[PDB]
Amino acid sequence: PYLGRIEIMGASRRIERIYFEISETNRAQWEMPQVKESKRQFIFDVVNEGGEAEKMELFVSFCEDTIFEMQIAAQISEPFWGELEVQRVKFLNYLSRNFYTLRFLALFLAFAINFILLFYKVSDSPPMVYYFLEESTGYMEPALWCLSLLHTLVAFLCIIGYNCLKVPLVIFKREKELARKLEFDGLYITEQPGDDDVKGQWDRLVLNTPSFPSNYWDKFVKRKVLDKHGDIFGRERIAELLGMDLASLEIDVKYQIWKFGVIFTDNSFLYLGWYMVMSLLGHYNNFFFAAHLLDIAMGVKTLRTILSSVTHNGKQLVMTVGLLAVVVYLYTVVAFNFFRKFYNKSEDEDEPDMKCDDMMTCYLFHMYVGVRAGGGIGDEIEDPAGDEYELYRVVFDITFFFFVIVILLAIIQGLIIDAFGELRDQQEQVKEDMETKCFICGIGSDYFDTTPHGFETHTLEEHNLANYMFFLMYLINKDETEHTGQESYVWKMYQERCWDFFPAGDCFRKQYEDQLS
Amino acid sequence: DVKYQIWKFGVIFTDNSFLYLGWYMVMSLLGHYNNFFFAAHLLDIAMGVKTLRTILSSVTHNGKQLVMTVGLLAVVVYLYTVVAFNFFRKFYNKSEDEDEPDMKCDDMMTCYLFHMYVGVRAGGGIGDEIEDPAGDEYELYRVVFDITFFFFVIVILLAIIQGLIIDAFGELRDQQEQVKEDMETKCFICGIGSDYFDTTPHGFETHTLEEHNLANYMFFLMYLINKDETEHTGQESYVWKMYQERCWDFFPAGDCFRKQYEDQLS
Ligand SMILES: Nc1ncnc2c1ncn2[C@@H]1O[C@@H]2COP(=O)(O)O[C@H]2[C@H]1O
Ligand SMILES: Nc1ncnc2c1ncn2[C@@H]1O[C@@H]2COP(=O)(O)O[C@H]2[C@H]1O
Ligand SMILES: [Zn+2]
Ligand SMILES: [Zn+2]
Repeated sequence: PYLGRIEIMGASRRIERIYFEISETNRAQWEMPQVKESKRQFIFDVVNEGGEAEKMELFVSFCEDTIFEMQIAAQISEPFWGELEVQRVKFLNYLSRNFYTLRFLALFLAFAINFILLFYKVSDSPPMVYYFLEESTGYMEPALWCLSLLHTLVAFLCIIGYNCLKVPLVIFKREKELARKLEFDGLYITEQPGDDDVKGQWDRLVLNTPSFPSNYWDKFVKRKVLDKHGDIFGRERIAELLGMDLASLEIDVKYQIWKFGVIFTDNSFLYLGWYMVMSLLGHYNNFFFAAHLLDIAMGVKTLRTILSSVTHNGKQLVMTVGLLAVVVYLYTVVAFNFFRKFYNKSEDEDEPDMKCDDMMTCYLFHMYVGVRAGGGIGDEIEDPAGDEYELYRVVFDITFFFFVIVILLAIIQGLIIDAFGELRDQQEQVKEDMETKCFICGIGSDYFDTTPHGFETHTLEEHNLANYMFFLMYLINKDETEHTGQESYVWKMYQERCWDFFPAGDCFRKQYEDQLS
Repeated sequence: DVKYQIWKFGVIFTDNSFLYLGWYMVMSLLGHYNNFFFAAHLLDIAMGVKTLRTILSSVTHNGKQLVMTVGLLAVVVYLYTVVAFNFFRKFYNKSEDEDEPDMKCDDMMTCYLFHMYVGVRAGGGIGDEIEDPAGDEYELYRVVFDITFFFFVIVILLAIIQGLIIDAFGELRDQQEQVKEDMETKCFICGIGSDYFDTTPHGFETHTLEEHNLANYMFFLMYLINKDETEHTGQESYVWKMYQERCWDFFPAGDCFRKQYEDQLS
């Protein structure tokens, strides 16, 4: 129940077993549904695009992110400057806790506003054209104003809740990759990334700051960088680069600018800002609130899955639209040269409306009308019967209908259907890989199924990835001195980021087969 | 036992098949009021015919996604309606007579109804059903409007529905094939693969017809149930008590007679 159990390859080059105590708060936070969702997404992503060389690195990074998320959740968990500060922290924690409820409230308010907008009417006469609500009850007119104000307020609170809930994870991440690239790869000491890496060029503003890591746990990254690289690349120059006084060892507007520049490049933060912008524009023109109905795609998981079929082959869809444009252009260049007389779109005999006397006009006519026509341009241009170019015209029309109407639209249909099939196959492959192999050691279930429920026992008690995450958290919370021998071994080996204590291809059973038998 | 009878009747009235038969009876009674109520019984072909059930399983497998994509269609058409009601109101005159206009987009509700009803059923979208935009200042905006409507609504979303149905067909076929393959390649009781039993000729067939027959296990359970407690032999009484405690460890998991006595059978 409270007892954790992990297996590592120890200093003796043998698989061992480590027992430790798991906190109930940590267990509850791990079983929390959003953490479970993050774990499922991580598993799916690594199984799709991951290799054994980087699998453990990605796993440890995911564990670190999860631990920081647990810290944030515990921080925001609910239990004249002083009263102002306590009220402010209470309010900010409330918004962080209720971010998702506020998002759903914004969606509901958008639906309510647009349902009210279904009652607008335009008239020349006042209630120049005026827009007004025509409904019997008379409550929709003030309800719309109240709901628009409430929706703007909810969007603002959603931005604040995001800033207080999900920005810290982004900052912690970016700080941790910057620290790792600086102290392992020497990205700025030796590599000096060019102007192409906009992230690397922007990250220069934080290296010399008083607190380069503020969300990242490793607060000794500057010391580590100094020790590792200064002795070879100039101790004084390294200290100048990192903005640390060497003499201070014996005895933040710039960082705020860096953090804000990082936040303003966040996709989710930018989406929430656009949501706020259209909420503000709704008070200028209420119909701008219709742009918030696009939030259903962002919100609903089923809608996201359905639209993933469209976006999976989005590049091929754009390419086939361009191919359609080119093919229709070729039909237009043939028409403008040989079939100009058939493009009269005027019933009146007095004034012609030739739609193919101009190349631009003929191309526009073709793209607009012949692609939306069921049988192609032959429905929309003059009948070719009783003419010298009749067979040429029927070949033209039939090839247009085949290549454009049938073949290219079939290509689009098949792209969408193949996207459906490919996504389904990806999900099935991830599920099969998880069912038939162990995440940590990669040993198949055929070996563990020698005993009844052997694979279940192995993946629930011996090599539980949740157990490994719990062990990492336990090491982090534990003090350095209190470490046992195995704990200190794995702690130092993790601080060096060597993922060889994770048992690769070996397990306790595969080691002591004879002695367990 | 009136209370038990009430409980049983409340259980029966929540049975799906019993409720379906009750509805069948209700429409049969309503047929004598209006004979055309007997047409509601033609829906019974879906309930009855296995082929029809299999065919409609393709529609119902992705039913949630079909409902969601219909809702997405409604939202997208609403967005096209909010654009039309603001910028293209003059093109929605559906009256041939010049004297009396029939503007279909002077009301937001009317324009949304027009869009959903007509532009989704039109082959090329709303551009077939509204006024031609040629010779107008908003001509390029109107052609972009019409072409995006035809692409996103007529092509993309109907393609999504088509693909949902086709993928349901494929997924159901794959499920049937996977079940058949699992039964062919593994034993139901012990889970040992056919590759091990195929050491001897027809070894897997012998194992699944004589050694670990699930029908045989069911027959043994029935035989124990019919047999009296006293008449049980030692093994019969052991398995009987262990079943009464509902411990399913007497079912051989991962082991068989051959895998046990390989040397002594050889
Ligand atoms: N190291 C692992 N830890 C947990 N689950 C694993 C591991 N390796 C494979 N799995 C499988 O992944 C499944 C995810 O959760 P389940 O409870 O379905 O059971 C799990 C196992 O079948
Ligand atoms: N324990 C089992 N009992 C019966 N059939 C099994 C068992 N395990 C696997 N099978 C397979 O399932 C098939 C169902 O009926 P068949 O006569 O086709 O042959 C059977 C075997 O191939
Ligand atoms: Zn394992
Ligand atoms: Zn068997």
